[PDB]
Amino acid sequence: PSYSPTSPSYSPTSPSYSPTSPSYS
Amino acid sequence: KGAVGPNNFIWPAEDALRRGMLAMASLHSKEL
Amino acid sequence: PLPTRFEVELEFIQSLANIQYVTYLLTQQQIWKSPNFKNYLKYLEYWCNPPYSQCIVYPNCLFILKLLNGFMESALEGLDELPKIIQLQGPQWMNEMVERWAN
Amino acid sequence: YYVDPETTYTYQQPNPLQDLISVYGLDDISRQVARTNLDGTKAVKLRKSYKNQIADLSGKFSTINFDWDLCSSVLSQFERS
Amino acid sequence: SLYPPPPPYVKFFTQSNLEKLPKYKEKKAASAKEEEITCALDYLIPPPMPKNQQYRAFGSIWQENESNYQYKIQELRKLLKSLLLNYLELIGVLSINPDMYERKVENIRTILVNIHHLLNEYRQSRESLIMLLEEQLEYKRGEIREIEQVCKQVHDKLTSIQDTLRTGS
Amino acid sequence: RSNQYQRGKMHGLKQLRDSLADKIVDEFPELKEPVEDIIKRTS
Repeated sequence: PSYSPTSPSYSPTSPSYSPTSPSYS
Repeated sequence: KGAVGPNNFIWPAEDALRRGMLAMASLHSKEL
Repeated sequence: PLPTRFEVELEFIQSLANIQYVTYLLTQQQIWKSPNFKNYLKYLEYWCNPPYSQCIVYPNCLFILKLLNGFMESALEGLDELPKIIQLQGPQWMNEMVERWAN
Repeated sequence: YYVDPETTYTYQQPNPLQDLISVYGLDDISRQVARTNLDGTKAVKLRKSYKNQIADLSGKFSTINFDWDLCSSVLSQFERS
Repeated sequence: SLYPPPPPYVKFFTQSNLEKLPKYKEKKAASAKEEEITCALDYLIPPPMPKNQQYRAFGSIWQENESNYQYKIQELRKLLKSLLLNYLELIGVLSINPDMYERKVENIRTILVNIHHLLNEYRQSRESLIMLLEEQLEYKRGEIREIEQVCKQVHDKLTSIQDTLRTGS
Repeated sequence: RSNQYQRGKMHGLKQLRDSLADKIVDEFPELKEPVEDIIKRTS
C-alpha cells in the first residue's frame, strides 16, 4: 500500500513577497 | 462591514493617508 | 499650503500603527540597515508624554513604536512573525494601554 | 411649534370620495359602454380591434407639382396597349 | 506607490549628529541670546507649539475637581409633545392631501435635529466618571468589609478555642 | 379597481387619524386643543 503519508509542512508564517505598487489612481 | 463608512475605522485608513496632504508633501518634497 | 513638520511627523506616527506599513518598511533592506531611520524612531519616543499624547488619534502605535524600539535589540529576523504576533498579543497590549490611560 | 392658525388647507377638488363620474354629468358614455346593464346581463359581445366597425361596408376583410391629367393619360395608354 | 516615502529629514540625522546635538543646541542658544533651516541639525530642536493652539488636518480643525437643567428638561418634554403633535398632523396631511406632505416632513425632522442639538449641550463623560467611581468604591467597600468579617470570625474562633482549653485545664 | 383602492385607503386613513386624535386627547388632554385644530388644518 502506502508506507507512510507526508507530514503537513505548511508554512503560514511565511510573509510572502508580493509586490504592491499600482494603488494610486 | 460591506459599507465603507468614512472617518470611522478601528485602524488608520489607507485611503485617508492617500487623501492626506502628506502624499503631496512627499511629492512636493523638492519644494520643501 | 505646505503642512508643518508637526503634521507630517504626527501622521507618520499614526500611520506606524498599520501592520501592512510596518511589513513594507521592514521588507526593504536599506530602511533597517540605515541608522537614520532608527535614530528617528528613538527621536519619536518623546511623544508619550502630554500634551503631545493628547494630539494622537490611535494610541496603539504608541506601543508599536515602543515595540519597534525593542526591535533594535532583538535582531530582518522576526518580520514574518510580526502579523501573527500582533494579532495574538493585541488583547493584552490593548489591556495594558487601557491600564496606562483609562485608570 | 408648527401649529399655524394662519395656514389653512382647503379640500382637494374634485373630492375622490364623491361620485366623480356624475360630478360633470359624465354618465352617458359610461352607461353606453358599461360592462353590464342594470340587470347585470351582458349587453353586447366584446372584442379588441376596429374590424367590426367596417363590416357594414362592402368587401371581404378576412385579414387585417403633380399632374393628375398626365398620369391618367399614361395609365390610359398603358391599359389600351 | 501604495506606501508614501519616508520623510526626507529622517535620513539627515546619523549617530554623529545625535552625539553632537548637545553642543549644537548650546551654540544655538548662545547665538539666540517659521524657523529657517540653516543647518541640518535644526530638526532635533523640539518644534514650537503654534501660538493659535490649533491644528488643521484633512479639512478639519482641532484645538477641574474631577481630576438651569430643569429648563432643558422641560424644553425637551415640550419638544417631544410638539413632535408627537406634528407627527399626528403630518400623518393627517398624508391622509387628506399627501401631495404636499413633504412640506411638513422636513419640518418635523428639524425638531428631531433640534433634539440632537439638545443632546450636544448635555454631553456625559462626567456621568461615566461618576458611575465608574461608585462601582469601584462599592467593590472596595465589599472587599474591605469581608476582610474585617473574616478576621473577626477567626478571632472569635480563637477566643472560643482559648475558652475551651481553659475549661479543660 | 384603482378608484376602489383610493376610496378604501381614504376610509382607512380617516379612521386612523380619528382614532389617533381620540387617543391623543384621552391620554394627553393638554394637547387636545391643537389636535382639533389639526383636524381643522386637515379637514
